[PDB]
Amino acid sequence: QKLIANQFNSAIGKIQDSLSSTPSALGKLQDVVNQNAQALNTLVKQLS
Amino acid sequence: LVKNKCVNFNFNGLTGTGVLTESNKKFLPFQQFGRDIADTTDAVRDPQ
Repeated sequence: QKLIANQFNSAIGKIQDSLSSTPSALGKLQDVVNQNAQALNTLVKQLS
Repeated sequence: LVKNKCVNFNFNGLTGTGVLTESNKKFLPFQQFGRDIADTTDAVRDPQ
């Protein structure tokens, strides 16, 4: 139980490092932000 | 000239409708108009 608890606690610690050091992890959500911003910017530019 | 209040302006035949305000936009001496991404005139030099 102490081994399993320590492995869980250590693996939960690695999540913060993994997300912080990997910009391509959040890239699936950042692409939702980027696509909808790019679609509105294209719609505004088309008024010129 | 009326500022900070919504007005139906016309500068040198450039008709529009908006709130005019003073601005920090550093127009170079040759420039009379400034344009937005949508080509809408975004600032004007007052001709008087």
